[PDB]
Amino acid sequence: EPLLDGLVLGLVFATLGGLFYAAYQQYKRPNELGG
Amino acid sequence: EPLLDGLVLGLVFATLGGLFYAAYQQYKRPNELGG
Amino acid sequence: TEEMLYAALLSFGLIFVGWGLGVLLLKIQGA
Amino acid sequence: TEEMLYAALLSFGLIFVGWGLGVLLLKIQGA
Amino acid sequence: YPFWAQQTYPPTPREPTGRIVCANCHLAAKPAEVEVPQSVLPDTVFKAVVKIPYDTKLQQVAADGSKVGLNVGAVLMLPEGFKIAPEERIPEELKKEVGDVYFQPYKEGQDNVLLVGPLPGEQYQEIVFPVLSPNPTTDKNIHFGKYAIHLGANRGRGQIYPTGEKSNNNVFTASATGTITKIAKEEDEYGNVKYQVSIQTDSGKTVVDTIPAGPELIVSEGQAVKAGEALTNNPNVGGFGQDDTEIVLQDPNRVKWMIAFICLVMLAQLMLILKKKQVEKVQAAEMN
Amino acid sequence: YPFWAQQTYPPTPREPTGRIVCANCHLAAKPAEVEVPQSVLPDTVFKAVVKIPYDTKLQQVAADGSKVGLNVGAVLMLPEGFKIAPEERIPEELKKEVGDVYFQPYKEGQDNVLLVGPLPGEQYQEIVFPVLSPNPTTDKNIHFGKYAIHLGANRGRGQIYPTGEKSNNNVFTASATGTITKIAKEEDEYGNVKYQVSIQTDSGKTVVDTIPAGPELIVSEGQAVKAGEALTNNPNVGGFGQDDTEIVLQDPNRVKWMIAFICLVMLAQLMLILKKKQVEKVQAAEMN
Amino acid sequence: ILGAVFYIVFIALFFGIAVGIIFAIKSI
Amino acid sequence: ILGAVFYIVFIALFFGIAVGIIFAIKSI
Amino acid sequence: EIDVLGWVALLVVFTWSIAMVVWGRNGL
Amino acid sequence: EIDVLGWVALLVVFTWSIAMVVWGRNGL
Amino acid sequence: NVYDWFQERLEIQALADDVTSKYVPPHVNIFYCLGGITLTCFLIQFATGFAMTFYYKPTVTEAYASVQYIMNEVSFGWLIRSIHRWSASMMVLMMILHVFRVYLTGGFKKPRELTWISGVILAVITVSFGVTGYSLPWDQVGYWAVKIVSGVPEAIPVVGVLISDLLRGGSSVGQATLTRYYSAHTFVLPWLIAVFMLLHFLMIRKQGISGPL
Amino acid sequence: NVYDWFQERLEIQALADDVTSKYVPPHVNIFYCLGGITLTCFLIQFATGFAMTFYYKPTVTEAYASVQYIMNEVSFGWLIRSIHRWSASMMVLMMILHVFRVYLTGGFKKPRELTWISGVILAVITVSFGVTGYSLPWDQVGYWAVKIVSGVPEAIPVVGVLISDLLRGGSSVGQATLTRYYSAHTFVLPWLIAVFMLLHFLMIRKQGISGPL
Amino acid sequence: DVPDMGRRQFMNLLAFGTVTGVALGALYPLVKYFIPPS
Amino acid sequence: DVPDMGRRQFMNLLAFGTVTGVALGALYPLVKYFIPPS
Amino acid sequence: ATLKKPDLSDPKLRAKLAKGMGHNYYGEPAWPNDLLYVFPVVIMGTFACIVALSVLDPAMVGEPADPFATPLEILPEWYLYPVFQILRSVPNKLLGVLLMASVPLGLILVPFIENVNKFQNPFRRPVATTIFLFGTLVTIWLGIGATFPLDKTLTLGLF
Amino acid sequence: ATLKKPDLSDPKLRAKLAKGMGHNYYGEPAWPNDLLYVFPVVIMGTFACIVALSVLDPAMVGEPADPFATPLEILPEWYLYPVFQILRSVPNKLLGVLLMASVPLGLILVPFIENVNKFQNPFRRPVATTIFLFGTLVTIWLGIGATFPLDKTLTLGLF
Ligand code: HEM
Ligand code: HEM
Ligand code: HEM
Ligand code: HEM
Ligand code: HEM
Ligand code: HEM
Ligand code: HEM
Ligand code: HEM
Ligand SMILES: CCCCCCCCCCCCCCC
Repeated sequence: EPLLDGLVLGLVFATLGGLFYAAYQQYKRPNELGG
Repeated sequence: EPLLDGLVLGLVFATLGGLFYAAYQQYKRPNELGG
Repeated sequence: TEEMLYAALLSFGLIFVGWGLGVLLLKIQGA
Repeated sequence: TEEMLYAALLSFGLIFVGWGLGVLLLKIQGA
Repeated sequence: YPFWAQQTYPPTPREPTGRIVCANCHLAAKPAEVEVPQSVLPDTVFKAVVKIPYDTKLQQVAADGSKVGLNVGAVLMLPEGFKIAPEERIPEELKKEVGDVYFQPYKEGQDNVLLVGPLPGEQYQEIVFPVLSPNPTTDKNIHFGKYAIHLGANRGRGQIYPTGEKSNNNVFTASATGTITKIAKEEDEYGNVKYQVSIQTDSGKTVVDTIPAGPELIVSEGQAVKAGEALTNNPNVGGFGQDDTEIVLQDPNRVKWMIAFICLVMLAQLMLILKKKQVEKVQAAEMN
Repeated sequence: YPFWAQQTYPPTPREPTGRIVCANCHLAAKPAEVEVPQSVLPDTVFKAVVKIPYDTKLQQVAADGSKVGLNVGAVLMLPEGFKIAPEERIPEELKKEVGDVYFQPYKEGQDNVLLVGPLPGEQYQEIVFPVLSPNPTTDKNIHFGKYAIHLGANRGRGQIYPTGEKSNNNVFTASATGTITKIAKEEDEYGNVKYQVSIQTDSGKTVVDTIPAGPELIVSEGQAVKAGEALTNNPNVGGFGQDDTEIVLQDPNRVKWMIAFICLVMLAQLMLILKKKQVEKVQAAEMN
Repeated sequence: ILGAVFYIVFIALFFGIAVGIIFAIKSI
Repeated sequence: ILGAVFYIVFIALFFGIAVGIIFAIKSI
Repeated sequence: EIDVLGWVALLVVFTWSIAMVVWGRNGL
Repeated sequence: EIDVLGWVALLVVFTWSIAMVVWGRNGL
Repeated sequence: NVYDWFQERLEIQALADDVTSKYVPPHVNIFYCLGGITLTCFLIQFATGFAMTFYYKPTVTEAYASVQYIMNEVSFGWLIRSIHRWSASMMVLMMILHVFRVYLTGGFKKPRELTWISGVILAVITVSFGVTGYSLPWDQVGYWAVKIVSGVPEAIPVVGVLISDLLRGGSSVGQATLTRYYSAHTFVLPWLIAVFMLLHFLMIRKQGISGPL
Repeated sequence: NVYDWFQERLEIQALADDVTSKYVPPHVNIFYCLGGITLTCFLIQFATGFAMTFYYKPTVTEAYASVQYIMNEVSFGWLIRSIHRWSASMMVLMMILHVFRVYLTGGFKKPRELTWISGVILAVITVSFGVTGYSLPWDQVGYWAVKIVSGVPEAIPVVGVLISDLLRGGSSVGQATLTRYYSAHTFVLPWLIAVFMLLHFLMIRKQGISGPL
Repeated sequence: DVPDMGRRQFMNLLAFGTVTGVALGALYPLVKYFIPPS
Repeated sequence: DVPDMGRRQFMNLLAFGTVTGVALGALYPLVKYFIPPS
Repeated sequence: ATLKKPDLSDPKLRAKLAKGMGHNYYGEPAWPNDLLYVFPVVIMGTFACIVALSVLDPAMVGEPADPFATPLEILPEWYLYPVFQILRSVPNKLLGVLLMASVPLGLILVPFIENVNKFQNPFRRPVATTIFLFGTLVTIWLGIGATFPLDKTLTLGLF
Repeated sequence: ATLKKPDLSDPKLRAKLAKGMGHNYYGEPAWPNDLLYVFPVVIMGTFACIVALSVLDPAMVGEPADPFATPLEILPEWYLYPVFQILRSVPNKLLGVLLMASVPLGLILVPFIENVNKFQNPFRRPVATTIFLFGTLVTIWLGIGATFPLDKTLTLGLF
């Protein structure tokens, strides 16, 4: 199932990127009680 | 299964008797908050 | 219809034996 | 290994399309 | 007879419905019972009591038409591995209780299914089977457990012969419809007694229902009552009967281990209650 | 050749492991590919492209020993119901794309399994199969769904003949162990060229390994290197290859209903979000 | 290419429906 | 009859064990 | 006649259970 | 070429879901 | 320390506090065990039931032989199946006695009628367990029992045949029936009885026991 | 009035009060859905899983044909099995992404390590679902996959062969294996995953979400 | 200015109506599945 | 007069020991069941 | 005997008592007295009895299924005797089905019917008790009836 | 945007915040905003995507099982590629089994190992993050490796 594997890799990389982006976004501008 | 049927009837009658006995016992001498 | 009789009489009867026994132990200890 | 590529590029790419779209609606309503 | 079952039904006496082929000729229905111990240890002789009760002072129609008593017969299907106990392994009183019974297997290599009879119906109101239980230890095709036993018992003469023709122990009926005119008994000295009953008119007709002698009569003269009218009365006073039961081929180790477990349980229960009693004290020393 | 597979293996080209009997003689291993649409509607002509790539400017050893090019051949197993499209149902460009291919079924009543070749290896680096999909509506033995396709493609001459004897397109080896003494080519004008290689000593010995002409040589004189020593070099430059794929015989109703459902879902989602937006207002009018 | 066009028209359609409904509900 | 005897001896045994253990624990 | 003891066991657990439950909670 | 529309559908739901989730909760 | 470890996070003490805050009033006699004994029988069914799924084969050619195999070849299989046969009857019996105790103590009246209803449902579920289980051996009795019960719904005029056809998976009894029945006996009923027991117990633990008499 | 009817007895308002007392903090982004999406995939598996128990036959002679029968003859069966095949992969994928979100947000640190552990267990259970499910069709892939995985435990020196013999129900792979695997796939794993999901969710609902970054 | 009581139920109906639509749409094939083939 | 700390643990051990006995006794046959026949 | 009386000075308890609850706030402590020391006795007792029954009276294995042979003497389990007696005796099948459905559905109505009265003790409600005993008697009667042949199934071979 | 701030004047909340909790006491209201209006979108979205995938790319039916014919090209599902690559490459079988068991067991130790640090943001913990990314890379690497032949499985057909 190539489609599956493509979905896996795509969603994995996208998710990881999104998570690190979400982390960085809070890193620069800490929300209230940020920490 | 005759044994089963015997057990059924025996336990049924015994249980019913016991329940009515338990009811009557409280009927004559009401416990605290009896009612 | 012999096993049924035994089963009935005993299942009905031995309850009172166990009961009386319990009461007997209760009396023996003195509650 | 062609279906896999499509699946990868699109599954990875259309997320940003949906995202941008959502942001676009947010901007359109004015939050 | 029990052997006519072998003749007409070689493979087995029991039909897939569990009806027992005996009923195909003994059309009446009288009670029958089979009694055996609830459990038996392996390699043990025990009693299997068949009961075929009927009014002892009640006679039936003989083949010739006389009034003779009635014999009993039965087929008994025991679980695989069970068989009649060797004459040497049967104790005295049991051996005496059994009698001159000729237990006959249903066919070669089927010693668990046993035919019996004809036996005298007055002395054998009940029939004792001396049976030896199998042993799972020496026979690996036998296992401990619960198994069924099937009885097919009978008393009195049957109504149908193996050839197909009927007998003189059941009701007879008319043919079609027409005036009856005759009541005779054109008996030979070679053959026995008969009874003549004619038919006529309605559509020509001149047929006669010659019937055997033995049953009664409730028809006099000049009638025409369809086809199936009971004109002979039912002389039967016996009948076939079935009864099934269960027996447990029990392993003693199985039992004694159980007993041990139960004892352990009771011990544990007792200790728990004692502990509660111990706690009842501690709690009572903290009331007020 | 593809027909020697029929000859040697009548029932099917594919073995229970999925190896394809073609490999039993073409012992080399070169890549092979099969391309088809991901989905096809019933009763539709479509393209199935086989690919059997190899260095075009690379020649092989001929039967006589010469240096000729190489042809391609292949077996293609399609799902049940699939077959070559009738010449009338094939469009112009496709028909042109296919070429002078002689699609040959594996046996009577097996039109889904198709043999191909030998075809010119320079022009048919890839082989187009014009295939017509089945129709579950008219054939109740066919169902919509996903199905496998099996390719077995090859280029170059094989190493073993149907009779069993080897060919002049593979390595040869020694017999046992002993001094080699001769390098000649006792060629007839009736038969072709050979090569003599002797053995001796160690235990008498006077055996000769007469081998065909075609391969190279990396052995000069006077040696004894076990049995299995590569002395001929490998002249093969082709090889067999397999590839499997999947195709969906798709029902359009199945798709359009799905589309409808999706649209409904999106509508519902939208309405829910709108409702939330409506609530966002009501909640904002109760802050302070 | 075709699927891309279809994709654009599809999302554009539902986007239009969204922006439509919001203003339809808002300004009424 | 036999089972009744066994029953009596069984319950009597465990009853005795109970009354035994209670006093054994109590008076120690 | 271990079978008899076998049944007696069942009877004795049935009895003893009620007995211990009763004695336990000053039963009824 | 309904199949193409078929896949486009999958893509469009995948996109639209993220879009609506995002717009819904002022997404991220 | 472990208690501190758990208490720091999940406030474990909250549980122990709740368990020890509960008291049992004087009017609670032995018959109040019947509910908890009905449960005890079910847990046995769950254990022995589960076990038999490791050897039983729900096919018209495999079932009967598999039951035999459990009885004759599997270690203690005879004991497992015997327990499963007995404890089922016992469960139903103890449930009936439980119902007696409930009714003749008026514990079903307000505000505990939902408990009663969930109880009735539970009873129907248990009888369903029994009926479906009865036919799994695919012996004569089981087959002819299923063949009888499956046909009853046909009496309903509008949707009887549909219901029956759903029950037996067709117009007649066969493999489909055994399949559906096995699914019902080993998947559906366990989850249903679980849910309704959960609701039963939650409501009971919520409201506590009914008053004295 | 119904609300009053229920409120009088079960204090229904207690629920609504608890649900509306909860708030979701600003740092909770879309990736916090992944857990709830992993669940959504499981509920689909439960539905479609259950459905296939009404036609699937766990026997070496019946299985493959029954799968075919679901695909070719049963109404929408192809859709049910397709959903069941896809949503399983999706469950595992969404679980992995859930783990990513958990780790890269430090939600596993004190006091939520039991949730993490129960999560790991859940993952092992889900992989078990996958593996056991994979072989039920009893096609070539499934059989040879089971034949490979079943033999792995043999490497353990003292109790490997026992474990393997328990897994396949014997020294080789055959009907016993399929039986045990089907039991595992349709009975054991559902109850286990249920329990551990219950614990997971209870602990999460107890402690709430981890803090911001 | 502010949405009254009636306008809320409209959006409720609009949303949960469509959701119900999707529920039934999804639930319909599952019912046909359980009815056995003829 | 009054049972000290040590005397409680004795009854605990006595009771729960036997109960454990019964648990193992009951649990033992179930393990042999799951090990397949040779 | 280890006993805590009801704290009638606590409005929270009185509020429950008025609602027909709070009955688990007084008496002996549930833990450890009952839960830890008595419940196990009941469990082990139950298990012990079932095990003993299983050993002494193990399960049987009937004959394999024959779809072409209808058995003589074919019954369900005991708890379905009453329902079974109804279904075969009542000529109108739909009537019988309704009568069957009447059992669980009727039972569901019991609480709402007897909410008229607040009493719990059977002696303080003799109508319901009479109807209950009657029901039980009819139930057992039908149950036994199920075993007899259809001829003497209702009359029970008496009148 | 519908937002409730943390009530830092409430000791009960502060006590939770100190314990690393109370984070569900502030923000937008969970009900109805998220639970009633957004969760369904996610559910329907998921179901929709799975349905679309199921329709467009339905499940296949392989060939029946042959215990006398070992397949060429035999793999598990993707999520077992990494484990599969380990088990076939590592010569010592027990080592491989341990390495397999190391995955879930090691993961169970993660929380206790990283309790040293209190931080949550990956950027405030670069060692762990580095090790995590490394792990992920090795995982995907092994995963892809599983598909290649044993010859080029580790080298991945590169070096
Ligand atoms: C299979 C078990 C059977 C048993 C135990 C049995 C028993 C008996 C007995 C005890 C008698 C003699 C009774 C007396 O003289 O008062 C008898 C006679 C008779 N039996 Fe059977 N029977 C069996 C099967 C059959 C079969 C298979 C047939 C016919 C196919 C049959 C038909 C008859 C007839 C016609 C007579 C009397 C014939 C005569 O008196 O000339 N019975 N049977
Ligand atoms: C089943 C699929 C097969 C395919 C597609 C195939 C393909 C081919 C092709 C294309 C050639 C000619 C190549 C060239 O001239 O350069 C060839 C020749 C040859 N094949 Fe096959 N083959 C197959 C099976 C077999 C089988 C079953 C055998 C033997 C049993 C075999 C043995 C040979 C040999 C010995 C030659 C060359 C003989 C000569 O040149 O005198 N191949 N094959
Ligand atoms: C598997 C079936 C059932 C189980 C396991 C079960 C279990 C229980 C348990 C453990 C209790 C706690 C109190 C006690 O045991 O006395 C209880 C109470 C109760 N049960 Fe059941 N039960 C079942 C079926 C039923 C049925 C069939 C009914 C009614 C038809 C019912 C109605 C009730 C009611 C009304 C109470 C509370 C009564 C009170 O508060 O005094 N249950 N049940
Ligand atoms: C998780 C719960 C249960 C599971 C997994 C389960 C499983 C099974 C299995 C695999 C069989 C086939 C073995 C056989 O025929 O003996 C079976 C049979 C049976 N089940 Fe269960 N069971 C469960 C609960 C119950 C309950 C609660 C009852 C009744 C209250 C019940 C009643 C029966 C009966 C009567 C049989 C056949 C009896 C016989 O074979 O003699 N089961 N069960
Ligand atoms: C002497 C033994 C028993 C007595 C006196 C008894 C009686 C009771 C009583 C009075 C309640 C009401 C609970 C409350 O007010 O909070 C109850 C509930 C319950 N009991 Fe029992 N029962 C006994 C045995 C058992 C056993 C052996 C079990 C399980 C093995 C059990 C399980 C339950 C369950 C699950 C409930 C649900 C209601 C709740 O949790 O409060 N019971 N029982
Ligand atoms: C079927 C498998 C699983 C399901 C259905 C599931 C479900 C959930 C759900 C619904 C949440 C609520 C928060 C959220 O979604 O972000 C959650 C939180 C959490 N999960 Fe899982 N999960 C699964 C597996 C796992 C795994 C494999 C791990 C770790 C390896 C894990 C560890 C955690 C932790 C630590 C939290 C709380 C984190 C925080 O409070 O910030 N779970 N899970
Ligand atoms: C209550 C829960 C479940 C039940 C009752 C269930 C039931 C079934 C049944 C009856 C089959 C056989 C049909 C077939 O081979 O397609 C099956 C196959 C399968 N199951 Fe499940 N299942 C459940 C959950 C799961 C989960 C959670 C997963 C993975 C996360 C899963 C993965 C699979 C796979 C991969 C197959 C075979 C795939 C195929 O046939 O192509 N199942 N399941
Ligand atoms: C925008 C969508 C979602 C978000 C933002 C989200 C996020 C969260 C958060 C922050 C929690 C922590 C709960 C708490 O602090 O009390 C949680 C828990 C949980 N969520 Fe989700 N999730 C989403 C989707 C879903 C879906 C679709 C489901 C089910 C269909 C679901 C089911 C659960 C469950 C079962 C828990 C267990 C913990 C609890 O009940 O508090 N979630 N999720
Ligand atoms: C009288 C019991 C009939 C049981 C029928 C089982 C049918 C199989 C599907 C399970 C449905 C169970 C519903 C019980 C309410």
